[PDB]
Amino acid sequence: SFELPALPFAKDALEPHISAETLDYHHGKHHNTYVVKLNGLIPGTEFEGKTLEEIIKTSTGGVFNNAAQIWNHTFYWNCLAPNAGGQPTGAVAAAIDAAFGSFEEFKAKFTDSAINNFGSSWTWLVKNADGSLAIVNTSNAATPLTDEGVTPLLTVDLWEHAYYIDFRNVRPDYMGAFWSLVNWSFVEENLAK
Amino acid sequence: SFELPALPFAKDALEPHISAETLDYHHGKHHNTYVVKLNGLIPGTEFEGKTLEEIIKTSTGGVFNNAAQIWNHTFYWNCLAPNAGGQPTGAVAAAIDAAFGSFEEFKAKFTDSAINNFGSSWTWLVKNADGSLAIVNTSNAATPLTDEGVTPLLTVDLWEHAYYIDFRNVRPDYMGAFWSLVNWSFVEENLAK
Ligand SMILES: [Fe+3]
Ligand SMILES: [Fe+3]
Repeated sequence: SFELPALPFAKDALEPHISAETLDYHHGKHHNTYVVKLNGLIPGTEFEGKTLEEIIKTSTGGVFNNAAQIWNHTFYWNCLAPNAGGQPTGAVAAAIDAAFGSFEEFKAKFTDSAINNFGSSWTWLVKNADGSLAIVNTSNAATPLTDEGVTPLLTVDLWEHAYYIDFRNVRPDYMGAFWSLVNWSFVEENLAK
Repeated sequence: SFELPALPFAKDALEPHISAETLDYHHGKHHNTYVVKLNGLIPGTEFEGKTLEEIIKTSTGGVFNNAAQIWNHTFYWNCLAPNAGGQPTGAVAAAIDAAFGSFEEFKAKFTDSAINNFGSSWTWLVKNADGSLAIVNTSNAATPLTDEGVTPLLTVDLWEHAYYIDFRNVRPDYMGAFWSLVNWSFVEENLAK
């Protein structure tokens, strides 16, 4: 009843930054497993007939883990794009200057927060209830979607499966790829939410 | 200042179950990186001069994360060996029969606990203060070393870096490799610590 949504780009569209092989595993195997695990947990529970987001916000344990990781991944994929990356323009550029001083400064901060996020984890740029920007790290399947008022804008997956095939142990090389792939269109869309 | 502990077997000793390449990264890079980071944190702190085990038992945050991972990996390599695996004999066998019913039952319980240990994590067989055996899961850098009177006997590393090169996303396949490599000699030594 939940689907694995198709990626928003072709399997070789992120080359030479993230390989077709990484997509095959990361979307086709990991992301898919969470959909299959969730679909099998919810029959005959209070989460039958709930939306994905409703489940994430009202569950704990295995249901939460699978449901949250489905959302986290689809959001991640939408943060990546061919012919993207580089510097933000528009409303996002100005938000980032207001909050962090410059793109370059925001970039160094986000990057440090990610490289140092311990274990399986996610680093986020979020919009707070009050409207200010923030960089937050979450562990495992946790997500700022469950913090009331907070709007995820951008994320990087730092689980090792996200980069091990292409970058082995080197997160700084993976972050170099991330920045080459950032879909500022999507971040801009989220800013208006 | 700590050093990277030497691997207890040659780089190709665990083939075809765990590759030399995996050992090159997991030992050469990851385990070493924990050493490098610990050494950088401890100068001019109360941890300077302390044994690794004292640091683990008395620290938190980054000092803990790195020190505990050093010990965790050292222990993990000692749990693997060429020409080992299969069924335990003698004292370990009898101890496992009494606590779990049979080796087969303990193996199923330990594999199930491992497969389902969410995120970066470790699965352990431990000896409690009163002499009884138990299976215990820990997340990230945590270790039964910090529970007083508890002696680790056997572990499997379930961080993705440990298996991603050889097994990608499939932990049950890695567990098959684990059981083929368990150094029961080392488990027996641990039963007397
Ligand atoms: Fe992922
Ligand atoms: Fe490891």
